[PDB]
Amino acid sequence: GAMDNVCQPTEFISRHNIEGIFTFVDHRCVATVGYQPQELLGKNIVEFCHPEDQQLLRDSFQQVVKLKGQVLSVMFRFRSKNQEWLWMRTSSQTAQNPYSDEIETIICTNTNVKNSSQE
Repeated sequence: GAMDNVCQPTEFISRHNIEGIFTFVDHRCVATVGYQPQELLGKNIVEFCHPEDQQLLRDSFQQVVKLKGQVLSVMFRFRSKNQEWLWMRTSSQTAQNPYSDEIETIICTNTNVKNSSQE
């Protein structure tokens, strides 16, 4: 997988509903998880998330939505376009507008990241 949308990732801001269905995905997502924003949009964020970790992912969304605004931080394995468990940290918090009723989740790549276009 060698796209040419952006330079390198770090974290991509993807909005979604409580379910995790991406109501928005920042174009960094292609450099981050290979999946273009549209390749994520309408998709359940956790569907990519490792099963055993989806419970934690959804949990976060359940907390941000419960506390309406309060940000959540959860690390999960995002099966990216490379078909690899991309460990990420989510910054889930009720989106701004008009997706206020949604949840702005900033998926940031973990592990070592300096001059690598992956993670």
